[PDB]
Amino acid sequence: GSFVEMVDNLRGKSGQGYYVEMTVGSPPQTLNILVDTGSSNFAVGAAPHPFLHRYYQRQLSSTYRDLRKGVYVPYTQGKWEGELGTDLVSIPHGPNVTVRANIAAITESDKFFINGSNWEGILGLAYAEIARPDDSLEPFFDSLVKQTHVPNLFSLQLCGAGFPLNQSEVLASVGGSMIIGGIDHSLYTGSLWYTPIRREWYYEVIIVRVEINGQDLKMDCKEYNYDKSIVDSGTTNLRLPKKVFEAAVKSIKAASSTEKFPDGFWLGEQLVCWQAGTTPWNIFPVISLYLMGEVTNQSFRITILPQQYLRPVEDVATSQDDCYKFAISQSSTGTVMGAVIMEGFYVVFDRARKRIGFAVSACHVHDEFRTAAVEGPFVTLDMEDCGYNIPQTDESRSHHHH
Ligand SMILES: CN1C(=O)[C@]2(CC(C)(C)Cc3ccc(-c4cncnc4)cc32)N=C1N
Ligand code: NI
Repeated sequence: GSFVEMVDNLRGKSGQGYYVEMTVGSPPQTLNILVDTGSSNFAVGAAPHPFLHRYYQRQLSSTYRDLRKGVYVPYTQGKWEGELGTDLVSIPHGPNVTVRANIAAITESDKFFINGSNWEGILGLAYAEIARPDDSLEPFFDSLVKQTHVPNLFSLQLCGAGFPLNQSEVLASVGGSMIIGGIDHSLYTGSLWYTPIRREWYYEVIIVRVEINGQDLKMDCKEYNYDKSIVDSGTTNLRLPKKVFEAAVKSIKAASSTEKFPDGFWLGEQLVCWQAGTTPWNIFPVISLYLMGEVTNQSFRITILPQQYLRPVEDVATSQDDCYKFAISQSSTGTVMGAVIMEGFYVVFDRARKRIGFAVSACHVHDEFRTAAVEGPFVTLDMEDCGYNIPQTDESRSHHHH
């Protein structure tokens, strides 16, 4: 349970994703690649772009092979598109292996790259079912496991930022670890608790209960997972279904009522500040998500602090103060346990055993009174089915799966 070479191999800027160094081609071309458990394509910038100072140059690689097939990926925010191919890929601060993987060479995009994020591509770590153009395009991790002796598991320790912040001109730097093929015991303390992967597409899980400062939200538990709940390193926020979001905001507002913030703050569109070092952490409640256990009728809870859901943003004009963005937001596509959740925990994506593990992170931000926690078991007599069944569209139904 030691993977020293892979420790601290993640970097990034607060709110702009965590990236790992990868190489593509022969000889190896280094790129910084966003670690994304909410998508399934390995897609890299492969043409000039205003926000890229470098890109994958297919012509420089002796081992590049064109698949003679394009790929077009629209999404809520924007789109990326390009040409499919294969090449040799390695992770310099990962396993000592080289694999031939599918690579989508991005030739055109809109609102994909982020000015100053310092990453040039995305490593989709989710399953084939959500790959583009379709599930026949083998994802990177599938190729890694098939071609090498790497165990079918990876783990993420995402370490967030905190005041005092170093710089007033740039965003806060973040760090973390992606351990490929194993669990590094130095990255967590206490017990490691597992929740089943409900279905292998996203890393989908089931939330059975939600508490805000130990107060149950008392909703039909299907509401917590409407229309899914997923663990996504490629989302910054904790994102909650509309009804759940509204209930949570009401509870957090009530707990923090000594302070009256503008509506903009609760919408994530405005910062609130306190004089350096005086942030009243204790007026903001803890949030507990109970996840279905491996055993029927069991659950465990992960508990996060305001140090996780209030994101530090240093303002140029207000550099004397500690300022924060509310990082819980409304979803219409289910619960997303993003960086806000993941920064509290060491998270084990145990694909081999179709389960996700959580343990208290050795790097999580906390104070002397409260800590992020992972606690269980909680037993429920005749526990209900909290899973939602997404209505089946005709187009989805028409798909053949040979
Ligand atoms: C929710 N989600 C996305 O919208 C997506 C979809 C994708 C098509 C891969 C394009 C993309 C680009 C940047 C970020 C990003 C991530 N973190 C910070 N800033 C931007 C996230 C994503 N991947 C995920 N998981
Ligand atoms: Ni058929």
